[PDB]
Amino acid sequence: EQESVKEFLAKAKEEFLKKWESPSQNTAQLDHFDRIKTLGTGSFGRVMLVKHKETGNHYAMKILDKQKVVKLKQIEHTLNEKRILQAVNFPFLVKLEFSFKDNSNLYMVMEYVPGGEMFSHLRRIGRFSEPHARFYAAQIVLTFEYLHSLDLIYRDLKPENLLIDQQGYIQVTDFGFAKRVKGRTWTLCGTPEYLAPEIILSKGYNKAVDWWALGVLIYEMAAGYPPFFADQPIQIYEKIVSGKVRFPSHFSSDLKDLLRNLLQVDLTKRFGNLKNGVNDIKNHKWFATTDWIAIYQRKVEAPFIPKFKGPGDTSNFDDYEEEEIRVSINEKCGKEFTEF
Repeated sequence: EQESVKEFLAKAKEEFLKKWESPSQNTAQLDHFDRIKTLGTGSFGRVMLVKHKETGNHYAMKILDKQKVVKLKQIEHTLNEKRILQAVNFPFLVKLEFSFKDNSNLYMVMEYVPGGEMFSHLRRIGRFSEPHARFYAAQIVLTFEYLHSLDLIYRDLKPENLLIDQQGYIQVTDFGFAKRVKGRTWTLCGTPEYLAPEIILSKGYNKAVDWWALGVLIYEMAAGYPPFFADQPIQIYEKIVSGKVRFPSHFSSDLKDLLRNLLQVDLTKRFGNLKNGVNDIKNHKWFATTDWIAIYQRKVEAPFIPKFKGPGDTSNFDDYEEEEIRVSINEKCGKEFTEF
């Protein structure tokens, strides 16, 4: 690697480790914000558009119910998510602006990206052209180069987690499964269509699972559907482990070749996990047109800019039942979340 890249990553790791070792805590409180709209909901939390009452700035506030986190055995994951997010700094990672907790919930207040999820845009457009898919893929390659150099595995790559910003660039959101790992880790987590074979087979796995997921993402962006799908998870998993994938005839030869090397079932042969690391991907002919520095510097004109009216526009998000943000009179699960 050019010494310029080595020195960049050395400084990135220094800055990450300082924040990792002394995390920020308790940097706002709930009544500093007005609630605007629910942007998404899950089994133990929700994301809400909020507005800071003094500055007027909009944010996306992720709210996690401590009791449901415990019940659903996500304590370590939630602590991972916040400790990682408060420590990272990269152009294609969403910025955590505040965090805090109260008697009932954990809160992560992030920059609000009004353009919405890539998944919605992909399903609306149908499929992305190879140049368009390549523009997004390059950002993920650089983001994983950064995260992996910090010993971080992301473990939830999929278009739903990739927000499209006001310049048409990606912001990765949702670090709920991200983890600092030296060597191997074992947790079953992810999304079925995106799981690498070694996760399905219950092995000790490493950052190679993120490169597998990049193959899935590039395939889904360029085809409009993922490479392994079926009605039931077990049928998806059978396809993943089989070592067979079929490509649409419209895929270029270079795209097919890259994908065979990312969707390589043998992790010891998978691009991104070889002696040359990320450079086997960056130097592949499918990326021959990519100016890696210009992507990092956000100098490339994007394939499209989402349509939105301003920083508070929610048109690119869908509609959910608006439920209370209840805070108990009594502290719940204090011990489990002391470090948050």
